[PDB]
Amino acid sequence: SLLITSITINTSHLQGMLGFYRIIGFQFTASSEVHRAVHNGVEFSLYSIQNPQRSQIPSLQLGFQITDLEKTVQELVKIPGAMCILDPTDMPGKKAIVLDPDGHSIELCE
Amino acid sequence: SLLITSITINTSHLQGMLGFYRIIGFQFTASKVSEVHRAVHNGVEFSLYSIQNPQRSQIPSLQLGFQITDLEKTVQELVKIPGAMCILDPTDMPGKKAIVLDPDGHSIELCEL
Repeated sequence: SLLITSITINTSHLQGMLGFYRIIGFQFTASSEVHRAVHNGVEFSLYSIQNPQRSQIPSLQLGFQITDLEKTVQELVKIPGAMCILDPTDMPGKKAIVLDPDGHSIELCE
Repeated sequence: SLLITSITINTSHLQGMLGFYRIIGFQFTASKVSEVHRAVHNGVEFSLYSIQNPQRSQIPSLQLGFQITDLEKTVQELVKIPGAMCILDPTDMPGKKAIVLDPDGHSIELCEL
């Protein structure tokens, strides 16, 4: 009786976020300037908005399970605005935390 | 090779957000030992963390979308949660649809099929 059907993020860094989430594994289709990827029945969309002129650290955190954690992290830090906060570490499950261009803490697991 | 495994929202309205997302359909378990509540639905873990009032409240960048049963009845219950308000009333579309605001100010889209 419940389905999560869409996650939407309004971003002033569309190109950086597109680059970021392509590396994670999303395949976006272009149609605000809007790009939509659909993965496992969930629609992940990115909307272009203007610089809010008071930049806040976001309340949203996301978690993904991926293959090639170390190789993915290497590619993600090549995206402008993105930085690794927790390096790939063996945990109880290899884990890394990386920041997207909007400042979301993205947790990655292999 | 890709799974979305968790959505986490850090909120200063924990009680209102818990009330809101229970009505949507999430079953939250509090931790045994931030104040944190976690629900897990279809392989995705939806967590709510209690944080303090940021003192400069921003309209959030996140919008969520859900498919539910009893759209009109759900919306009726959601506007009974403090801070929540309906911005688009239940409307027949190409698929009955409504948009409601959560206590944090996220625009939540709701559909019935």
